Amino acid sequence: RKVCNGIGIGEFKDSLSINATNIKHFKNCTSISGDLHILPVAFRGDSFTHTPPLDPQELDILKTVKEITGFLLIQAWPENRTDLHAFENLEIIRGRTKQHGQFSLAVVSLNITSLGLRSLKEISDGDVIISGNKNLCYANTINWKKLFGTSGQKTKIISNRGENSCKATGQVCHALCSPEGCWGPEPRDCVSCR
Amino acid sequence: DIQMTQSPSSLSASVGDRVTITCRASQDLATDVAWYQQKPGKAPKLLIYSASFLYSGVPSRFSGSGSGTDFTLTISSLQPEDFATYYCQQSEPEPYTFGQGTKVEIKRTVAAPSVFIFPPSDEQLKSGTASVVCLLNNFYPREAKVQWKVDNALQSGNSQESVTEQDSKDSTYSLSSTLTLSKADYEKHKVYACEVTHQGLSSPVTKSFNRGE
Amino acid sequence: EVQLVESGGGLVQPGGSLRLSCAASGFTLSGDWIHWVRQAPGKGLEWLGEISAAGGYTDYADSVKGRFTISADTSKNTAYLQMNSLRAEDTAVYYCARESRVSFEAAMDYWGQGTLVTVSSASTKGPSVFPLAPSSGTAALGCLVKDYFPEPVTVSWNSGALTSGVHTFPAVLQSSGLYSLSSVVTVPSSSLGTQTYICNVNHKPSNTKVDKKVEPKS
Ligand SMILES: *[C@@H]1O[C@H](CO[C@H]2O[C@@H](C)[C@@H](O)[C@@H](O)[C@@H]2O)[C@@H](O)[C@H](O[C@@H]2O[C@H](CO)[C@@H](O)[C@H](O)[C@H]2NC(C)=O)[C@H]1NC(C)=O
Ligand SMILES: *[C@@H]1O[C@H](CO)[C@@H](O[C@@H]2O[C@H](CO)[C@@H](O)[C@H](O)[C@H]2NC(C)=O)[C@H](O)[C@H]1NC(C)=O
Ligand SMILES: *[C@@H]1O[C@H](CO)[C@@H](O[C@@H]2O[C@H](CO)[C@@H](O)[C@H](O)[C@H]2NC(C)=O)[C@H](O)[C@H]1NC(C)=O
Repeated sequence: RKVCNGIGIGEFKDSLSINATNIKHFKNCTSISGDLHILPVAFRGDSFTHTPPLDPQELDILKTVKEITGFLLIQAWPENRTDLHAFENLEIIRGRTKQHGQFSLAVVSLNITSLGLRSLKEISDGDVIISGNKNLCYANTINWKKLFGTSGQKTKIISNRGENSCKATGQVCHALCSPEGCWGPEPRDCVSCR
Repeated sequence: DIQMTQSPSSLSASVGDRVTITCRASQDLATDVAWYQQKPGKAPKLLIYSASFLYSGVPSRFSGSGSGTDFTLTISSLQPEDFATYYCQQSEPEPYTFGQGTKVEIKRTVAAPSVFIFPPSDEQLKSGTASVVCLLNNFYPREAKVQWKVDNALQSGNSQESVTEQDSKDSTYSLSSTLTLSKADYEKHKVYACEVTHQGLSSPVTKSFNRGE
Repeated sequence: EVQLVESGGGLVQPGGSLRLSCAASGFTLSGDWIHWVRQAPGKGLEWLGEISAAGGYTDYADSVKGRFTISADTSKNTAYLQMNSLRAEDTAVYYCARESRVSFEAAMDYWGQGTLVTVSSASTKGPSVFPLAPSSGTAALGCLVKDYFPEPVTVSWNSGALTSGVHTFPAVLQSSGLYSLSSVVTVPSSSLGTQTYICNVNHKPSNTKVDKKVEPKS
């Protein structure tokens, strides 16, 4: 059990994103007190702040994170990666702080085919925006209302892979899943089993 | 099936040489034999049909002969671009058996390799592995000895070679040798040397670098 | 003007199935006979079967009868090879070819570039791409394309604008069971400060393209 500051606080003050220099400070963290931003600048590197490009393999550091008290923003991801592998153990996003005061989960313009947030059981407050992920299927299968803790939280799933195209390519929940939907095509991705 | 047996299995001939390749059918095919040329990484190209008929656009140096069971493809004057595997085909009826092929390689004058060495990139090093690459560029004949020395110690079991197919214009080869070490092993030694022995070299040539310099 | 293009090759697990396609242009499949022929790495050619898209008549080699079948969509001007129950030994480049009408016989006058089907109980893995930095008259530089599976990868330089002096080596299987190769090029030393060099790597089996700028080390 280890609590660490999120982006914008402490060691991460004035950081734009999880990046090559700061990612070591998340080692062994089980709870983020604050928000996580993952932006294109992370992977490109940044001359001004003397930040080398982030080796995507370093994202595995995040696998110990079970809780984010604020928001999770992902607007860049290894195109190589079919899902949000680093967040496979994330159980709760509280949304005590929200992006623009509105969003607790924002997954934007990635190359992923599934979210893969297999451990996620609660988003306590804030809206969910899943937008512009042209290869992304499965997101509409989740019963978002049940993850939500605050009346009036919204989920909007816009401009990802067409529903018809996901059906045509077989990118739907495994036969073994209950009607609660799934985070990807495998039996381990089912919210619950039949 | 009808069997199609080609000879020779391979041949090395000089530019301007006459080349004859033979294909023997297990039964009488009359003149129902086609011949193809296949360059490496490319699809076969039709040269001859009905044993002796030149397909449109094929150079006149190619000719075919025979009927019954014995068939021949002749290249009257070999050109450097004729480096290929050549196949006969029983063209009637199904299942259209192809011969096993004859590999034709070009013989030419000796040419020494130009040798280059490349240290591992810093990007690879942060990943925990070091590849060191030695290049032998544009040489003949194919046979070469390429040895890695690390602080003067001869390496064994930790390198692989790859050789290009013969160049269709000047008939030379190029060769890469890649030495693989762990980052830890790479960082505990200083001098990295590739030593090349070849007919075109009066004595072996060494290219080397010092790690970090 | 006549062209055939095969697609669909890649990794298949033993016991799995795959359909290859053969897109024709410059002639119609309807009215002609099309053949499928395969070639295992470093081996000879093996006829698999034929189809007349018009009428749908097919014939097959005894070796694949019951497992491999051929079809065609005349509206798409495309032929298909359906391969069931694949085994390691079915690993090969698969070609489609048009039967010529120069004569009665099955001379095959136009062939596609071929598509490589790898049957293996292994995982698809895209390449790591590292620079082989120049300057260590003429400078040599390159890209190391390492740790991918299955074959093949293609490499071009500056999107195909650089071809002179390029050698892309045959891949070699490493002890890890993953492929590796280098692509190298020689250029004038004087061009290193004024000409950008980028290697373009295409690994079709994993639908991965990678571009790498190769520059002198400082
Ligand atoms: C995604 O691709 C990278 C390599 O691709 C890059 O090569 C770099 C050296 C740069 O030139 C990049 O611009 C280029 O795109 C793979 O490294 C990675 O695969 C991972 O590699 C690790 C080391 O080989 C290995 O430990 C991991 O197991 C492996 N991932 C997996 C699970 O296969 C690719 N990432 C993937 C496939 O998720
Ligand atoms: C990447 O993270 C590092 C921290 O590891 C950031 O570096 C800090 O930047 C701010 C603003 O310039 C300074 O106040 C700190 O002193 C820096 N700390 C260190 C240790 O260097 C960097 O800004 C981040 N870069 C991006 C683009 O996110
Ligand atoms: C971006 O994501 C797509 C979708 O997953 C990747 O394309 C797939 O690659 C796999 C091999 O790993 C193929 O079997 C699929 O057929 C491809 N999907 C389709 C239908 O296009 C693509 O490789 C990703 N980009 C990068 C750079 O890795």
